[PDB]
Order: sequence, then structure tokens, then C-alpha cells
Amino acid sequence: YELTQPPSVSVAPGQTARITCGGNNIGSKSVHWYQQKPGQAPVLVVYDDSDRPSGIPERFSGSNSGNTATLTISRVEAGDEADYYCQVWDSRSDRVVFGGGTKLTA
Amino acid sequence: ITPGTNTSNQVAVLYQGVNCTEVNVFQTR
Amino acid sequence: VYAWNRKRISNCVADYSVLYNLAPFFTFKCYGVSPTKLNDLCFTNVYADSFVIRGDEVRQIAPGQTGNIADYNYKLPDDFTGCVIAWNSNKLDSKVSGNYNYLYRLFRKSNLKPFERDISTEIYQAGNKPCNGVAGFNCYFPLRSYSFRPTYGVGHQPYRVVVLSFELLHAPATVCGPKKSTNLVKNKCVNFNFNGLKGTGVLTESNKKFLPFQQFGRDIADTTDAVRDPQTLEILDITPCSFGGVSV
Amino acid sequence: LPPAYTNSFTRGVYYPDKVFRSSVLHSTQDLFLPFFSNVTWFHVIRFDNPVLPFNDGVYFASIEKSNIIRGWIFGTTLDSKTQSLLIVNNATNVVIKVCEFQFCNDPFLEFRVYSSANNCTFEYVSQPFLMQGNFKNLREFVFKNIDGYFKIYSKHTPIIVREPEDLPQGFSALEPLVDLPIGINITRFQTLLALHRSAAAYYVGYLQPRTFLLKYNENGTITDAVDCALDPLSETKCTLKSFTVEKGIYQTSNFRVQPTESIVRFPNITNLCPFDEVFNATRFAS
Amino acid sequence: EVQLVESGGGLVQPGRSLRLSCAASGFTFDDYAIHWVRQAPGKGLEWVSGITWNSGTIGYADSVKGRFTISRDNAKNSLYLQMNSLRAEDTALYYCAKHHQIAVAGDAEDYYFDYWGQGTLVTVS
Ligand SMILES: *[C@@H]1O[C@H](CO)[C@@H](O)[C@H](O)[C@H]1NC(C)=O
Ligand SMILES: *[C@@H]1O[C@H](CO)[C@@H](O)[C@H](O)[C@H]1NC(C)=O
Ligand SMILES: *[C@@H]1O[C@H](CO)[C@@H](O)[C@H](O)[C@H]1NC(C)=O
Repeated sequence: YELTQPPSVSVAPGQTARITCGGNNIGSKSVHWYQQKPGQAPVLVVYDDSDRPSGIPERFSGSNSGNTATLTISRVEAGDEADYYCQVWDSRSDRVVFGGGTKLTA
Repeated sequence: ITPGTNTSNQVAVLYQGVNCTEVNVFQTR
Repeated sequence: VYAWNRKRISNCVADYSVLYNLAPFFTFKCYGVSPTKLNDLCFTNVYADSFVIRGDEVRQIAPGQTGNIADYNYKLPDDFTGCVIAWNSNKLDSKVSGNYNYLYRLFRKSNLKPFERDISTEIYQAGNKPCNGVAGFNCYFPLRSYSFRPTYGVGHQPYRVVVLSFELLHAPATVCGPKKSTNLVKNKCVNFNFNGLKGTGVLTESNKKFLPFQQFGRDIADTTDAVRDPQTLEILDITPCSFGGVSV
Repeated sequence: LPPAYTNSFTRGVYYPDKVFRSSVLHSTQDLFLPFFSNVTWFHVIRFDNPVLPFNDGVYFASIEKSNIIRGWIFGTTLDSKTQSLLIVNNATNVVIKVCEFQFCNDPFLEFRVYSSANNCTFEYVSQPFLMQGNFKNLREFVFKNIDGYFKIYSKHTPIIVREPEDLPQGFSALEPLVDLPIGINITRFQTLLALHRSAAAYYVGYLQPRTFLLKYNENGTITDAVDCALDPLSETKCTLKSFTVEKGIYQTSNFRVQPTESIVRFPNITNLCPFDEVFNATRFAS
Repeated sequence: EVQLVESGGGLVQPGRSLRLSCAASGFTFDDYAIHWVRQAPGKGLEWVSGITWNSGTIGYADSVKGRFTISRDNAKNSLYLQMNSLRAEDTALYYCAKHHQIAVAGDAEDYYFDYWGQGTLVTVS
């Protein structure tokens, strides 16, 4: 598979951003998300667009509509500037296809 | 030797074949 | 086949009846035991070893039978007590996504020890040569694998094979027999086997108050005359059959 | 800490077997607690956690209002050499495991007790726990080391009087609760005090091979018992299957003065037998 | 809680072999999947391989087949990875990630990472 991600998305810390990951026929398979800070270790955020891990606030959310998985972050601050990655399974190839993450800068 | 568990719990121990030296003390036949 | 998992089972109620519910064309050859008398002996720990051996090499998987796959991947001495199942699954295993998903080793410098795994990272050595961790002459990776394409015959399909080892050591009453039920009958002198007690008597279901833990109901004559119903909690009263003495 | 000792007048009478008896007088031969025996009085105030040896059984107890007394640890090495049988327990949860550890140096409690992991051979983590003005909660705990079972008979009772800490005078049986069939050579014993600094007093007895006379009730419970190795009246009430002996002289036993040494007198010849000549012979015979 | 200690890594010549190890500590090494996924410096991540709760290979990428070999050890509770024929495009931070779900028998093939580690700088030049 091959996921297409925006190279860089900048937004002022007053509204929400738009981090989208889309493919060819990704409409039912699960979509997960991860957030890696520069220098530190990655962490899990809202995955499957229907649940969040323990510790992640309500600010993070996910929504899949046809062929686009959007990761909506609420009230973006200076401490949320990190690299967001989106992961899909793609059981047709038995692999884990990643993609070029977006460097969200407030 | 026991008067019974209806009057008291005091009991006397009677040894057989001892001269009170191989075990109020009393030596009988 | 060389990197096999070893699952350790604990106290439970194992029912050896679902083993023959999968897809057809599966073997059930046992060694020292039998499927009809499987739920008769008591075992402490059962270990399952899964491996992807296939082809005309399942017949030589037996104590005292050397072949080309059971010579440096899995060795079993002359004490194996279990049944081997080799059902075939050619629907979710053989795929065109990857041909090197499964591995396969080759001959080694010495024979492997039975019931021991051979996780190794070094490269094979011809005996006298500088390997230097490169892929050259007489120094090659002994992990020669094979492809998996859904076009070969029956003798090349992936066979999911797993063996079961039955041990017997100093252990308490572990898994022995799945269960049993016979739909007891009350108020009739018949044989009963209520929780081990193999006696003969009549059930009358006396109204005596057993404690939450008390099972048996013996009396001042050292004779079991009351038992607790295993399935549906109820206090019975096993009274002996009718007997007496005749006079002419 | 100079640990004192209190009395154990009539305590530690558990159910030996699992049989409903009604108005009977049975005489079982098991490992019970002797009547009127010495039981250690380890006090936790400022706190104690010894390495008391689990010989063949202990009678654990606790007299307090809180629940700071929860957890036990068993084993012989306790340094990840041999297996273990910890009885870690808390509110509506039981963390009984078999895995071996090294804890840190000493248990205290959060899983701050042990900082290691190994292969655990049991999954008896089952939820059901084993746990007013001055209604203090006394919780007895009998631990044994039978061939294949741990025999963890225990119970709970309320006490009323706020007298100085001491075992009450009243008969109480111990119904079985958990019987995990794990077999491990256990020699040491340790109680797991809940630290929670943000006190109590656990008693630790020892069982001995004795012989008791358990009286069962019409309901099927042990209302009272009398030992057979405490006083001559007890042996008299044991030889005659009754709890009220009559007036008269009764034969109970026979004194037999036991030894006090083992003398071995063998000859004082010291040489080597010519077994090499016969067994390791060069030429045999016909 | 979870302590995935990663060992193995250094300066090696192109074409040699090495063995990386990932040891777990804190949870039970019988019901969780663990994967190796590299991460190039400032050029995203790249999944290498992974193993489920039992001894099972899930697959590889389109450029690492036949060269890498992943294995699991439930007796020592460690995931090992042997590399062969290293080239110039294999310089990345190999991370050892865990799995969140318990991987029940009857489900769908969907594995995702839950815990991350530190990684080992395995440079090849
Ligand atoms: C006990 O010893 C005394 C010693 O003076 C002796 O006179 C007496 O006869 C002895 N009685 C018995 C029962 O042997
Ligand atoms: C066994 O199953 C029956 C039917 O569901 C039920 O009535 C009974 O209470 C069960 N007993 C046990 C041992 O749980
Ligand atoms: C035994 O239980 C019965 C029924 O509850 C009760 O009537 C009787 O008094 C009890 N006997 C005791 C507590 O000794």
C-alpha cells in the first residue's frame, strides 16, 4: 500500500488543524495514529477513530469517511508540536505501511 | 483418678510400679 | 520448524473431542496412547510444540526414526506419549504476499539435543576457513527456506502440525477426564459414582444442613450416608439397598 | 525488638477432612495447634517483618480495626533460586502467584514488593478476597505444607471488649477457603505489612503433631474440642469417647521413659577387605 | 512499568552480520506481540518485522526478505533479530515496540503499537 500525507501543516494555536491520511480503497480497515516528539519516544493517541488509550485527553479525535482518515486535535498548544504518523494494516500484502509524517508547528 | 466433670476438674495421677523416685506425694503398694 | 513455541497448560478440564472437528485430511497417529483411552490416565503438564513441517516427512516423525527434517530441528527420544495432528490449511497460509515468511534450517556441526531449541545468530562453518560474516564459498546461511505458492501439489502444501507431550511427575490431581453425567435417578436402589464414591444405595434427598464446604456425610458408624449433588447443589442420602434374612 | 509471647487457650481448630458429621465425637490425627501454648506476639507500631521459619505449619492471626495486615510470602531460598508461594492480597483482589522473585531485599506495600519476572505455573488470581465502636476484626489463618496442597483454612470473627491485646477465650473453627494444588518446598515465612505511611499485632504460632477430640454439632460444626496431650483429665476424656467423665479411676496410658543418647559399639579392627581379590579377580572359576 | 531493554548496535562493515536483542520486563511474555521497526533520522519510520504472542512470523518488507531473521524466546523472554548483508541504506534507529491487544484466537489481523523504546544506533559504513 501507499499512504499520502501532507509535508507540513502549520496553524495558529487558536483553532484546530487538519492531518489527513488517505489511500486507494481504505474505507473499512482500521487506522491507527502515533505521536513522536523530537528526541523523545513515540506515544499512542486516538486509534481506530472510535476509542482512545488511557491518558489521552478528549482533545484528540479521529474520523474516517470513505477514503480519508482525519486526526482532529482540539486546542493545540506549544507543547503539542510533534510528528504525527498514521498506520494501516493492508492485509493484502501482509505488511505495515507507514508514511512521511507531518511536522505540526504552532 | 477423677471425681467427675460435674464437681471439679482436679485429677490425681496414679503411677503403677514406681517408688516415687523413677517418674503432695504418696507412695502406696 | 526450528523455532517452536512451548505452551505450558495448567489445571483445567481438557476435552479431547474437538481435535477432529477441523478440516478433513488430518492424521491422528498416537505414540504409546490411544484416542479411545485418552481420557483415562492422569497427566500433570501437557506441552504443545507447533511447527510448519510439511511434505513426505511427517511419517518419520517418531521415536527412533531419522529423516531430513527431524535430524537438526526436532529430536524425540523413545519416551514420547502423545498424538500428533497434521491438518492442512491451504487458505490463509499459502499467499503471494511473502515467500520467506517461514524458515527452514539445515545440517549442523553436531546433533541437536532432544527437547531443546537451537536459536542461533552465527553463520555455518565448513570447519576450516575464515567466514568473517560474509556470503562466500563454504560460508553460507544454513537457513535455506522455500517458497509458498498456491500452485503446487498436495505434497508441498503448508501442513499445520503440532505435537503434545504428556509428563508424569510428583504433582497433585491435575487434568484427568473432561467430565461425566448420567442423569441420576432418585428413590431406587441403583449404582452411583458421586464424586469418586463407587457405592450402591438409594437416593432419598434427606433434609440435612451441609456446610458450604462439606461434601461427604459420614456417620457414627464410619459409612457414607449422605452426598452433595455435584452439578445442581443438593443434599442426598445414600441409604443401602434392601436386605435381610430369610427363614423357612 | 524483644518479641513477647501470649497464650492460645483454645484456638486453631480447623476442619481436618471434608465430611458432614452430626453429634459425633471424632479423634483425628493431624497438625493442629496445641491448647494453652506459646504464640509469638510480634507487634507492629515501629514495625516488624521477620523471616520466621515455616516448619510444618503456622497459626497466623491479626487484631486491629484497619486492613494493614494483608499478604504473605513463602519459599525456601527467596532469592530467585527456588520457587515461591506469595499470598499477596488486597481490597477485592487476590494476587496469589507461584513465580519466583528476589523482591528487592524485603517485601513492603502497588507492586513495589517484587521487581523481577519469571515463568509462573499458576493463574489463581481469582477475585474473591480472603479478608461499630470497638468491634475489632480477628482473622485467623492456618497454613500447612501437605504433599500437594497448602491448606489455607481461615475465618473471621468480631471481638467486643477493648481490653489490652490478647487472644480471646472462645472456640472457633476454621472453614477452608482456598486449596491451590501447588507443590513447593517451603521453609521460610514472611508477612506482608501494608506500608501506607501517607498500628496492629499479628500472632504467629506453630503447629505440632497432636491428637484432638472434635465434637460436631447437629448443624455440622465443631463447637468444642479437647486435646489429648495437655493434662491427665484431657487424656482421660480422650480414651473414653466423652466430654464428661464419671467418678472413678481410669486407665489412660503408660509412662515410658524415653532415651537420651545412641551408643554404637563396633569392633576396633581397622583394615581393608580383600574384595579386590574376589570381585576384581583376574582368572575366574568354573 | 514496561521496560523493553534493547541491546546490540555499533559500527560494522557493509556485508557483516549482527544480532539485536529486545528483553521485556513488567508484563507477561506470553500474550503480547512485539515488532521491530526502524526509524531513519529525520526521514520517517519503516516497519522491519514482528512476532505475535506465540512463535509466529507475520511477514517482512519488500527489501528485507531473506536477509533478516527474527526469533522469539519465551524461556528467556527476549526477541532476537539476526541481520545479514547490511548495506548503506540500513542505517536507522531500530525500535522495539509492543502490542496492546491480547491477540485472542478468533479475531481480525490488526496489530498496532502501544509501547515504544529508545532504539540502538546501528550504523553501517
Ligand atoms: C521404696 O524405697 C524404700 C527405700 O527405703 C523402700 O523401703 C521401699 O520398700 C521401696 N518400695 C518399693 C515399692 O519398692
Ligand atoms: C451446573 O449447570 C446447571 C445448569 O446450568 C446449573 O443449574 C448449576 O447451578 C450448575 N452448577 C455449577 C457447579 O455451577
Ligand atoms: C442450628 O441451625 C438451626 C436452623 O437455623 C437452628 O435452629 C439451631 O438453633 C442451630 N443450632 C446451633 C446454632 O447450635
